[PDB]
Amino acid sequence: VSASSRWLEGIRKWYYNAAGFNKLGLMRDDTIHENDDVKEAIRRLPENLYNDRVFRIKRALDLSMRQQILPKEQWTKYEEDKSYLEPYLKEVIRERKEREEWAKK
Amino acid sequence: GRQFGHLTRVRHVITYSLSPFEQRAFPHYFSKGIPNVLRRTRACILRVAPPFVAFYLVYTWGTQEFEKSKRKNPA
Amino acid sequence: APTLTARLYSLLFRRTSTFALTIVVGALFFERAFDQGADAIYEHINEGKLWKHIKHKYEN
Amino acid sequence: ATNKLCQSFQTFNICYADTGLLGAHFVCDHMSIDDMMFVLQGQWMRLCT
Amino acid sequence: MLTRFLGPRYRQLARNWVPTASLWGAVGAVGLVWATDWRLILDWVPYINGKF
Amino acid sequence: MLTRFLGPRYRQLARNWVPTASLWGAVGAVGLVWATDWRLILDWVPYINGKF
Amino acid sequence: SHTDIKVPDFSDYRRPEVLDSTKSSKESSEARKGFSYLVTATTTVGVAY
Amino acid sequence: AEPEHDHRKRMGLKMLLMMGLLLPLVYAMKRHKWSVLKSRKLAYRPPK
Amino acid sequence: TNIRKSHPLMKIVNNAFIDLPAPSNISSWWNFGSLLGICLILQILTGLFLAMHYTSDTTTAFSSVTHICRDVNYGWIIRYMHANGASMFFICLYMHVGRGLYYGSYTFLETWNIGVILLLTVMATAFMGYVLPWGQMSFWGATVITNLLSAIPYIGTNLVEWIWGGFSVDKATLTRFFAFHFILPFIIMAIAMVHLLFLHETGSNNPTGISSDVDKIPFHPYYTIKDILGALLLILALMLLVLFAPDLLGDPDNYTPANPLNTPPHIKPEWYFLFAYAILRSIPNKLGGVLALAFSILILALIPLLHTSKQRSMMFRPLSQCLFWALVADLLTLTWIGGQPVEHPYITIGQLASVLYFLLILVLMPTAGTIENKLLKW
Ligand code: HEM
Ligand code: HEM
Ligand SMILES: Cc1c(-c2ccc(Cc3ccc(OC(F)(F)F)cc3)cc2)[nH]c2cc(Cl)ccc2c1=O
Repeated sequence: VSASSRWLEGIRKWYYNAAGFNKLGLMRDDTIHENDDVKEAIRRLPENLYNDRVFRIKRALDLSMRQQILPKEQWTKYEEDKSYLEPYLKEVIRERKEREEWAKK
Repeated sequence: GRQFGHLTRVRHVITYSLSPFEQRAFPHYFSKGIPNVLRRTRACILRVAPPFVAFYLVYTWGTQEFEKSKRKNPA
Repeated sequence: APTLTARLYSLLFRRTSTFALTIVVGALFFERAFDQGADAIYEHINEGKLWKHIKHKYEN
Repeated sequence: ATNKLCQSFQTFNICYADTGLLGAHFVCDHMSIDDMMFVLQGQWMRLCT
Repeated sequence: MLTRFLGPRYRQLARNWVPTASLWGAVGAVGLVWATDWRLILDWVPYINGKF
Repeated sequence: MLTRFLGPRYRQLARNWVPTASLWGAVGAVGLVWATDWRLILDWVPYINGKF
Repeated sequence: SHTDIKVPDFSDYRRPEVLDSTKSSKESSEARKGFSYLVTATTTVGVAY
Repeated sequence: AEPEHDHRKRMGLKMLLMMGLLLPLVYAMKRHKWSVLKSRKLAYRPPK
Repeated sequence: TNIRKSHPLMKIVNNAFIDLPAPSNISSWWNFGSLLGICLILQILTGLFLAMHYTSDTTTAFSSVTHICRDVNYGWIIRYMHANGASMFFICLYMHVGRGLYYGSYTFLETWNIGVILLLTVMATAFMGYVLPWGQMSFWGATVITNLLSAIPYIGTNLVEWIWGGFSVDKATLTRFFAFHFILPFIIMAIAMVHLLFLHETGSNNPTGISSDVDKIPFHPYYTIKDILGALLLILALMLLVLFAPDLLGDPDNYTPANPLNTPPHIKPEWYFLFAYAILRSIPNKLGGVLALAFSILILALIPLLHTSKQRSMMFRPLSQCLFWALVADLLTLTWIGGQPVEHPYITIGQLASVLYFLLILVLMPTAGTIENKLLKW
């Protein structure tokens, strides 16, 4: 909670609220651009996390269609955002870099 | 291209729809639409306006300067 | 049934064939009344200036 | 039967006091729903006209 | 050649479908008169007559 | 940022494929000169020079 | 389970003629359809002109 | 320079009147069809 | 069963306009695709009816247009529909491009690059069209634009004289510009078909930039009726110009016949080229200004390679939003400077705006996308 850390976290929380995807009930990982690494990582997710991702995205598209947002009570709080997708994508990237490293030798 | 029935997998989602001959086309057009328009205006004014304000000021300054430069000075 | 729109539906809109016959006859009488009123407005707004408001002066 | 559009269908007329449900029900593969709906409604219109 | 269409069912179908084809013929006739401004027929219509 | 292509295999492949690339470049150059009738180069060729 | 299925109330969007759930909707259907088709017919008349 | 002046203004008047009729009716047809989608409701009921 | 689905010809229409899965939430900014096709068909029809009474002879080309606007029955309405339709065409083009830039649609590389080809061909078509009436601006536009090739070293003058068909702009230049302006729109239509061909492989993007396969709706009747409404609004915008201000977007000098001996003092291009005119003349150098001119358009082909953000659309990227609108205001600045004479202070303003355009496209936006990635911890 030192000098620069609380200032950095304050700017990150500011930017998080400014981005505004939380107003549609989305999480950060729901907004990532689907490339081959991300399609593979999404493929590896278990059933429950996949189904939650599907319903959150479907509800956000419905809101965007109606040009509405959720009530303020239901916004995604910055501290509760779960990076459910990060470890899978990290493993997929590590595997692809191993393949690329073998192709050089 | 792609076809319905082959897009993706979805489970445990229920959708309720109402016929168009059963409901209003303009149910809360002004009582709800105007607050939402003000919300969106407020939400985007700070992103859209300052560039064009800077353009307006450069336009007026450049036109005033060009007008004054065409008038001659004594001596 | 006593409603105006209800009788319009029962008589004219239920079948597509009479819905098309009602459309072409409506466009016929709408064309006649619309052109008549539009020209009467353009002529009232421009009272005098046009040639057909002054051609009587120059023709026996 | 010839085009394998469904595994089964049935028509029904369920009656109640001054109201009821008149229609049909069917069971089919996920890539055959459009054809079954099309032929069903076509037969309703054919009997209507 | 086309003898297969001679039967009771085909004449019940034609009797059922002659009013619709009659009305689409009236649609086409009125549409042609309207689109071409045929004075030969429109001179007889009451209010339309004043246009000419 | 195509840093994936820095290794022994790719320099070996480039060494293998250099002669064909050079020959295709020569084909392109000769074709251009022949098509444009570029006198600047063609005046030095012995038998061609007599056509001007 | 599914027995807790219940359509959410569409009371806000419904037309005035079908707000009350204790009356038949068969009498009002022709008026509603006639209104909508009158709108469509006027549009087509203008486009034809 | 502009002999079509008067005729163009008469046409402009007819165009304004026709547009003043046609725009809200076509808007109403659009809203009529889209109302099926704009008031739909979704619910998620996973097996626990 | 259904002949709409099985007939060899109708399957293309069904798989392109009826059963096409489309996102449920595409906004009004997705309407300009169909409006560009409406505009292209409008120009083909009006132009074809203008070619029935036009002669490309240098001694009669000017008079044939007056014959159209004076003696041909409703010739004036056809003439000014064709002229104002070209301006509406370029409005729709720039909105289509800006839409694709804002929402990250450029990640469809084949569709984007074919789009860039369509942009260049429509520009050449509209440039050649303006030469046909043979006014003052027609003549000096053909002179300047054809002379741009003279900057090419060692072959430029040959290319210029070959295109002119002589030592100066003359009858042969007008006759061939008429043939090109006639034939080039059909090539544009074919390339527009390939544009849609590559598009249909992937389907549309949407405002959120998130995949919409979980929520698709059929194209008919939802976007057929929404596109009809947008078309009716395009007709409204066109007829307001044609019937109340037919000369607002044109230049008065073109109503004077061509004169090779004198150039007007206030010569300026059509409004839809002024920004690039501003780019060219801000560089006091012939070859430098011509290269900057070409790169001001071709940089769009480089736009796909500079995307650094892990999100596709700018909806959730405030810094990118601000830089985008600074780019829109900068292009409005270049258009304004393009329409003003070459004097102090407009020269320095135009230079700073030209520098800011390439600085924004090349440097600032990728750095913003990287700062945004770091702020979200990925
Ligand atoms: C004659 C010129 C053009 C025509 C007729 C045309 C037509 C279309 C149409 C009908 C669509 C589908 C509907 C829509 O997305 O609005 C489309 C999509 C698209 N066009 Fe064009 N276009 C033209 C030029 C261009 C240009 C100049 C660009 C970019 C430099 C471009 C890039 C795109 C892209 C990226 C999409 C996909 C948009 C998305 O999926 O979200 N097009 N175009
Ligand atoms: C993308 C399609 C087209 C565009 C953007 C376009 C644009 C233009 C423009 C800007 C003018 C100048 C009008 C003026 O200043 O008076 C013009 C004139 C002309 N265009 Fe086109 N045009 C297109 C297609 C066509 C086609 C397909 C034809 C004939 C087959 C045609 C025939 C003519 C003729 C004959 C003129 C000279 C008459 C006049 O000046 O109004 N155009 N065109
Ligand atoms: C630079 C310049 C232009 C100008 C002309 C065209 C463009 C855009 C353009 C560029 C290339 C092009 O050809 C291509 F499509 F590539 F084949 C077609 C159009 C941009 C500017 N037009 C002027 C017209 C007058 Cl009358 C005078 C002077 C100027 C002036 O100095």
